[PDB]
Amino acid sequence: SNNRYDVTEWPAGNPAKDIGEVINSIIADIKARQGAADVDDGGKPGAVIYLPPGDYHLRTQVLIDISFLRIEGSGHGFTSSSIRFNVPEEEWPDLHELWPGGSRVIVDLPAGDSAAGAAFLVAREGSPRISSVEFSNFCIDGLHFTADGSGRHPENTYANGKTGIHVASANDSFRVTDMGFVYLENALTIHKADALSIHHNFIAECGSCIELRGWGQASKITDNLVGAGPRGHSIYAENHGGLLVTANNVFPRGASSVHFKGVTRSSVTNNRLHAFYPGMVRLEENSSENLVATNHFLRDHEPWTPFFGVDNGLDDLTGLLSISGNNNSVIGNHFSEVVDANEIRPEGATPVIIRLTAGTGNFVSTNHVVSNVDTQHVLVDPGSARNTILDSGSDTQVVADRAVNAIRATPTV
Amino acid sequence: SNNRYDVTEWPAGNPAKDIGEVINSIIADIKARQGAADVDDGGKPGAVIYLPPGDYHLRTQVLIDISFLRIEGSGHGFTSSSIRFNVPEEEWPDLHELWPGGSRVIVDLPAGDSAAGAAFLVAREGSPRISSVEFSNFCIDGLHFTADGSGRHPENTYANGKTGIHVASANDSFRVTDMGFVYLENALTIHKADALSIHHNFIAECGSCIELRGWGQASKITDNLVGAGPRGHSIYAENHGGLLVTANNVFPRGASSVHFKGVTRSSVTNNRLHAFYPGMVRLEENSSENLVATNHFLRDHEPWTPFFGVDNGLDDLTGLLSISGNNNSVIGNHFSEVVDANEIRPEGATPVIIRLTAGTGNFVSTNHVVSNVDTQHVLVDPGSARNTILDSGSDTQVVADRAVNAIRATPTV
Amino acid sequence: SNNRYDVTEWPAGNPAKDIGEVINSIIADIKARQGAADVDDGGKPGAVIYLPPGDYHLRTQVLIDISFLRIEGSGHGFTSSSIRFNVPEEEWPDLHELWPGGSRVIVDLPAGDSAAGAAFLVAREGSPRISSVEFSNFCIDGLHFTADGSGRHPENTYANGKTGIHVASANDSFRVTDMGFVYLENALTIHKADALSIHHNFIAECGSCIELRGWGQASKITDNLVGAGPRGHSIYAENHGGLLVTANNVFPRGASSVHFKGVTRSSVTNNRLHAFYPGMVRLEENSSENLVATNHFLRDHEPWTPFFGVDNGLDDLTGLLSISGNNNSVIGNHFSEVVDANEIRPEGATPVIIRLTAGTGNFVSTNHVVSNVDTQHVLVDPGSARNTILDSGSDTQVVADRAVNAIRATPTV
Repeated sequence: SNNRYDVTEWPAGNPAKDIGEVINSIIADIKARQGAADVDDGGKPGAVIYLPPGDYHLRTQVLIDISFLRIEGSGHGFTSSSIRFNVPEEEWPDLHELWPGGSRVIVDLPAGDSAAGAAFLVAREGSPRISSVEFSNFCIDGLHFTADGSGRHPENTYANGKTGIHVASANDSFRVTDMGFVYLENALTIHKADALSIHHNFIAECGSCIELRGWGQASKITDNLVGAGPRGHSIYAENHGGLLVTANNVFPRGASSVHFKGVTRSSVTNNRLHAFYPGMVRLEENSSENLVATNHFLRDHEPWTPFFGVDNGLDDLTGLLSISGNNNSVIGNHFSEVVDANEIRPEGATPVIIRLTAGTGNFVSTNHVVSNVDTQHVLVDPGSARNTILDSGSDTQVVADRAVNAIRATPTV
Repeated sequence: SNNRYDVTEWPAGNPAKDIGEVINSIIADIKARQGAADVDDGGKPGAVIYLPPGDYHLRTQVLIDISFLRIEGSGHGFTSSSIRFNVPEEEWPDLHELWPGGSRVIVDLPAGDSAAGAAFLVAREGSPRISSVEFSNFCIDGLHFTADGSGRHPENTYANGKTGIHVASANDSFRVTDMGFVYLENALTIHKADALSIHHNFIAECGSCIELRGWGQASKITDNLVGAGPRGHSIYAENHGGLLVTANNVFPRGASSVHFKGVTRSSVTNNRLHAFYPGMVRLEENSSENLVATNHFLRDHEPWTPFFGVDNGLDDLTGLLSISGNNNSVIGNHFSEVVDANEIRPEGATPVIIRLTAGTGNFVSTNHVVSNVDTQHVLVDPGSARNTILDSGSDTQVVADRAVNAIRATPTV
Repeated sequence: SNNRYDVTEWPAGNPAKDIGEVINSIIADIKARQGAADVDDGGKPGAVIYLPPGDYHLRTQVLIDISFLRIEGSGHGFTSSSIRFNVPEEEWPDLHELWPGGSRVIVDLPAGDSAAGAAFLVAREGSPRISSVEFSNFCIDGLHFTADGSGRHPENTYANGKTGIHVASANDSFRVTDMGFVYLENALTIHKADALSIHHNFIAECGSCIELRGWGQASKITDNLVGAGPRGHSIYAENHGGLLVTANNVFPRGASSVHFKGVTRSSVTNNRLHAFYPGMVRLEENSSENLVATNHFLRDHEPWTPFFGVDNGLDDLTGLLSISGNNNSVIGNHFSEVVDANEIRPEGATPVIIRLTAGTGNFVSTNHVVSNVDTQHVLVDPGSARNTILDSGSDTQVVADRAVNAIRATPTV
């Protein structure tokens, strides 16, 4: 009636047993009360669904097909289930707690069609685009990872077929803020996103964290703490224009930190990025006219012994930043590269920092590499030409055909 | 009594009919209970006014003249009324919804003295400065644009004399966060602002979005999604010092993206800016000692046919970034310029990217322009001198008097 | 029972008299109900404690030793007690208000062991790290500063032995957001912080604002408004790796704006920084491999007469940015330096902007200084060598041994 709901004060269902059913029942009530689209200049204002702190099992997928639905909690509730599951089991009764908390949605769905494994599915076809759905300040917990045939401990596979929030349909002005996501194969997957804001979340110990799929425009991913798994994405986007990725602190152990396919006229600037593997920032498949500026890159070795010898399958010639596209701008970045000579792959290679594999007119200027071994600060493959490379390394450190690229060596000594 | 109010649980008035009267009545109650300024080290702590999701007509301006008032909702509620009003009317009954939603304040005021058309007016004279008023997570909707004599469709004029929030008086530590503003001639106009934060709002389809007027200090405009109209401002400030404009995604179709008059010692950095017209970033009237860094600029052509041939009246010689002032710093920006040779104005002109019209000592370094036609990457008018221009174009691309400016051409080939 | 508490609806104690006792009593209730760590895949989800707007005296320290506790209010409640206490006392009855407001915690504790003076202490030993505690949108007010033997007015000393929030123990995924802190000797002191976010706070008129002590990793300090006192820190961190400090607007009058000791592989970029003293950004004691990029620095003279002739004890040879460490990256910064020749200390010195006191391999490029007098844009002490200094000043403006540093002078005339 006033469009405000509390999942613990809804007469149908029990949010401890199946919060999915409770929230779907609330959505049915909202639709039943908000049937008319144009009464007194309104009629479908949406609603807010509140999750007090608590442990809520979700056994039924929530389907969101209305605009202006806010689902909110009172705690992102993150704790490192990765650490706990790797603590010897005999010690567990002495730990102060074992599980995540906050306003906690435990995803008890089977694997899927990865969409069928999503705790929250936002889907609606026809017009207009579903708009201004808000997810705020709650926890989504996939609980366990499971055996995947790799022979790794089940809890270290980053595999369970669960998604936190999956948006399947064209959307406008969505927000995901202050969330906690933990132990999900995919935290947050949003297709066809316009003017989306993913802001100030904690998205960690998920196989993949943020994936923007299909296409999108004018969106932003800001002020997030992000940590993925070795076969997955930390931040991924495809066929986006005008995307802004800034003020994120991305820590291990994603396959990459930022991965673009067909992303144009976007900006990946002023992020702190830390990886245990090469291929931290990948601009692929005609990723063009992007600004990659004033980021702090750190690549070093996994120190945590349960994941020692786990990697993303990419060798040190890959580059920390790899670009396949035209007319990008790579300006003012810092690269710390820490590798041991005896584990450089392939054997005896000179690791590369910035690699230009294809495209023309890439402008690379004023980048500082600090490395414990010799590196190729910039490697321009013969398939990329007419690039401009300034103050990003000495002549030895910039491997490039001087006949078809403009190179200025950083002054030395 | 506990200083928490809900507009749907206030005995006087009806928030569906006139939420303005309801909120003014609440403000009167707060003042009546909080009369003494110094009882037990306190006495005027303010209050919070909650707007549940719903459609609320405002027929009376809300006057806020107390410090520490928070007005909060549960949904920014944006949908594109611009798209809807341009969809053929016969199809409207098949649309899933027609209007914005969330915690929605429908501004049913007549035009004004633009202040008289504001849904919320913050005004108080005397001392100290009104402080720490907070606007959070609600929607302000001006409902319709109206005929303005231009012969454009009424809904495409961006003209109705309505303002969302107008702050007339000197203020300190104000916040506007998580808001939605739609279909207002002016979304948000704040005069005399100290240490203001305008953060993570969605401010779109308004004639002008953010205007900081009169003067101010130490303020910031961060993480906003902003889109204005062709005669208005996206982000505007005058006589501000120490302003930080960062992490915004500004999309069309403002006259400009960022417009400064007499703004000094401020920073416009790490924004994504997209316009359909020249004059995207304007530093005017002694705008000096500002940093304009690592922004992504895109200028291209309006693709949406209802606005085809609508422009901001400025030609391609204007520049994407135009500077009239001293000692600014323009560093690490990316400029994508997309124009068709046959529509360049004036006929046969070479479009300019960065223009220095007046002032001395401007430092312009390491800027990358990508353009489908030849451009003047930097044009230094004779009225601007003693500038330093580095790695922002070849010699041909930097039009400047070498006798009185320090120029280093980007190395070529 | 639903884990949601309101301090004005708790039967034990009176939050006006001692909110500390009320909140401790709530914490005891949470622990009593949440005793089991593993019941139905949960058991200790934590809770949320709500503070409506009001004036609450705290006479007992709150001890937080549970994970996933959120303490939230409805107003940051800042007003300038500094201005008020310096307004002649006869005029106070004509001021509209005298005190801060919002959801206000008045810290009525004696001085301490500074931890004993903290309104909120977060402490817990053993495993795992206390996690995902959230502080949101309330005000913490230390009420008065006191005589410190300096002979300054008591209210201008920035000394009272009070701390707002003190985190003593190893912590993960903490958040401090939307807070107001005022008139505390230390606003916010967090030891041993992993993946912490201090975001969008107003932390002003405190002796020191933000201190990250002991060690930490992967944390961020973003979008804050910060102003400290002349013997204290605005933003301080020690032994942190992977720290991101961005989008902050730091205004006077801290001893410094950003101070690092033993901080590595971190980023201080895209902040607006204003000081009345030298030594604005200090990288000390092996602060290495940090990016300091696209910041706007302003150093000028204190204009406010109650603090005229108060300073941080550092002379103009200190530098605005001082670096003692290896392999840092200083890129794209703007420095406005405003000093009067007659007050330069020591007499007749040429003030320095960037100083390299020790370490090797620092990369300093494309920095713009604007100064009303001649300055040493970069001073490389003999104890720092093998640095690279590009486009940060003419030859005269870069004081450095050319035999052991790579220098390119900014082109002139």
